[PDB]
Amino acid sequence: NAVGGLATSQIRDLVGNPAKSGKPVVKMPPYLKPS
Amino acid sequence: MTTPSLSSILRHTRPIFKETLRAARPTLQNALPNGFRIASESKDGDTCTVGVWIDAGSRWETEKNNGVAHFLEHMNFKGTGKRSRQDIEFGMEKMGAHLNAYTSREHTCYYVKCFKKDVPEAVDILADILLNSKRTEQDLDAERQTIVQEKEDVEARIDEVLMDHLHSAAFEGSGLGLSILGPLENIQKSITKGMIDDFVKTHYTGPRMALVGSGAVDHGQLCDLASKYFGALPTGQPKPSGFTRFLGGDKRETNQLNPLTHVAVAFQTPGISHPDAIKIKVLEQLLGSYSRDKGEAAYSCFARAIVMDFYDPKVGQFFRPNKAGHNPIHSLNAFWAPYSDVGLLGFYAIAEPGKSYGHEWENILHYAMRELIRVSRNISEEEFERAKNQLKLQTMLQLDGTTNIADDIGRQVLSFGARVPLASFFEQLDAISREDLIRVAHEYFYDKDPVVAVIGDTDNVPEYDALRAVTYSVDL
Amino acid sequence: MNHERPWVFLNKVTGKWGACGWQPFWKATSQSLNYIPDNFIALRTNGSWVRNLWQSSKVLDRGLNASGYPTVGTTDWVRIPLDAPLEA
Amino acid sequence: ATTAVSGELLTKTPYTRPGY
Amino acid sequence: MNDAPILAKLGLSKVNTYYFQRRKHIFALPITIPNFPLAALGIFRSTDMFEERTLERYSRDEREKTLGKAALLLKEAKEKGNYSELVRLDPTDPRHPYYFEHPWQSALKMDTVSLTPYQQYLRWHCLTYRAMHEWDRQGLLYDDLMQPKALATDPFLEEAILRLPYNQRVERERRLSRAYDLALRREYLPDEDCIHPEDDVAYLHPYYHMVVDEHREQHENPVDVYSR
Repeated sequence: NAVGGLATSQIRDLVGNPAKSGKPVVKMPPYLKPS
Repeated sequence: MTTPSLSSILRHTRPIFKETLRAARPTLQNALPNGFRIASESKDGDTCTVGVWIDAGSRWETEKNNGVAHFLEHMNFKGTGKRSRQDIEFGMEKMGAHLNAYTSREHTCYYVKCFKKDVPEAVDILADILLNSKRTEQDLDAERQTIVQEKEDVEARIDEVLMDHLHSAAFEGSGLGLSILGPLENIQKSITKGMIDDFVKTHYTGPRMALVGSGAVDHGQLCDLASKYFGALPTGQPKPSGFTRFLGGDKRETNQLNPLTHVAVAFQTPGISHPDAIKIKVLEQLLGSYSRDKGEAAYSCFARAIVMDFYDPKVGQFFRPNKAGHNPIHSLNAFWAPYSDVGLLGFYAIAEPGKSYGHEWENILHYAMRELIRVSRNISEEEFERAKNQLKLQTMLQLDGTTNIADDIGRQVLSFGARVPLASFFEQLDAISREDLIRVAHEYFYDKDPVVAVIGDTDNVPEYDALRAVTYSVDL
Repeated sequence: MNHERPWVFLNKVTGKWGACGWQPFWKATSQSLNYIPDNFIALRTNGSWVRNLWQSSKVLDRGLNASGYPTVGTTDWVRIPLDAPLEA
Repeated sequence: ATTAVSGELLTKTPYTRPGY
Repeated sequence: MNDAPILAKLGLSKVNTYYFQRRKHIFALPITIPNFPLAALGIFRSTDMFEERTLERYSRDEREKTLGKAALLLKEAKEKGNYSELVRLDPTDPRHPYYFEHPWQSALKMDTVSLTPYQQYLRWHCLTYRAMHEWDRQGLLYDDLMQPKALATDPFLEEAILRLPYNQRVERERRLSRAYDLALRREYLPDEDCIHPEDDVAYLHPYYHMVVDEHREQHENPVDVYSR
């Protein structure tokens, strides 16, 4: 598991996967609900 | 500007083209009785690229499993019967290497760069993931969101979206005109383990796979490993041979808030294995490329014709001068996208949208189509020589590094059946006649239906009908 | 003129081979005294394809596993080039 | 399709389009 | 009407103002051409009860209604302290003081016990006359067909469109482009996509009315009699 003394996988899971911020959600007026 | 320009008075010295031809070691090739191919090019060094090239892209999907190829690529890395994902990553890390998977419309490849001492282990891992990988539903359900994020990310690349538009417009009704990742609704709900298993069974066969080695590698060792691991692949049914019809037309996305407009115009050409392949390559290099940093220093009749109208004072007898404020062209590039059946040869122009209801794009496309007609009618010997020399250099520029050499070997093995020696290729490049090039240009450009893709302010880009009326001239 | 170099058709299921190539031809008329025709079937070559065919005949007739060669359309014929002698 | 005063959307009453 | 309970507690009528419409004048002045001469006088009038009737907004009753609803909102804000929220309601919210409803948005679930026979005829007419024009089969709302003109433009209308939120503006434009594409072939949407009358919301009339009032504001508080 440790590659040269480093738990790289663990580090990856803590460093290599930042969260991605997507488009803001638009609140739908009730009269636009019908498809 | 009180400083004189002596360049207008001086006699300048012209450099001439003189090629360098270093003899590379020949590309050895063998084939198991199963049909699986093994290609290798060895060179002195300490590192080697070893990979598997597969001849099954997204070209073989019917909109019911679109994107299944990419799903399979993501699923191969989630663990096999013997190893797990953690074990595969640990093996790669111990080797100090990365395992790269690339998926295109008609090719996929899994390759590893390593030292010559890790070749057997790399081949073992490649065979393990390709053949023995278990693709369960749970993992299939755990990758849907990552693939959705990848879809949303690749949708933000303007060049990729433009080429997807061009292919969707050109090839409608066949998998060659579908996006690699596929519809979002397919990513989230439709693609299933059954579809993935069918795709793998149908398209991962012996005669459609090659093991490529480049760099400090041993061909005999590669052959032994290939027999050990890849000798059991089935001799499945042959690659589908259908008719992919080209549909002239247009795909235009309107986004007036974009800072630049991208316009690609392409024409139908024969496949990559057609004898006209070299002539089409020479045509592509004849149209050339142009970047804004060059200014008026455009080396081709094509780009130059499109650029000098933004430097011309345009003084006339009965009309006021109309000189453009500045050159709006960001870039012009001639491209050829070939496929075993068909091809798309054309140009790709990026320029500012300009004043609303202006004439910039009208002029750009006017002169582009005029130059296409002109080259269809007559080509000069000096520009013919320039195009051939540039094709030589461009072909050589793509072979930088073991990974690039291996990619070239694999693509040529999958397409032509064997790698063409560069000298042999060059032998066919000095035998091209200007008349033959003119005939090829006239066959596919003059009075033909193009396919247009537009992204940006479509308020100023001419519509298809007008563009269809400028592929011919009254004088002829 | 520039056409393909001569090749060898080989049919798998029947297991039968044969050379082939493109033969130019023109309307017959007077000849030229000072000209011995060049290599026209294999253009720009020293005409080694005859030697390669002669050497490879024993290999092909004996039975060759040519599954690593491209096919011709949807038929059972595959093309073997005669650029270099065939040993397999 | 507009919300009530409470803010919840009610169910549309049955409706047959008038005939010719 | 969804607004009716509020109108119930302010001492107003729960019935649409589409009813109660009446003719108060003989001559229609200023005389407008290109009507034919007698028609230019306006003695005999032809109406289909779907006119705009914008000039009837200049009334004390409508202002009293608007200010009653606004006072309700302000009282709630004082009690709770959510002033911001209560002044940023979408005009399609029944609590918005400028809430407007098309006659057919409540014709199917109307009381119908207090209606005169003429008003019952008006209700049936509203439903059937809506059905005749077939803008519900084009995937379109009635307010989508309120469009400005290049010349003699309806000023209020243009402003009424710029006050729309961005998403509602884009949806309006997309619906209009889809209706254009359909009209090329004189095609309609699938029968299951027909617009229910209660879904035919008047999303632009509140903005139209607000603009009309704001434009009349300066007229009634002049700086001087001879002032621009």
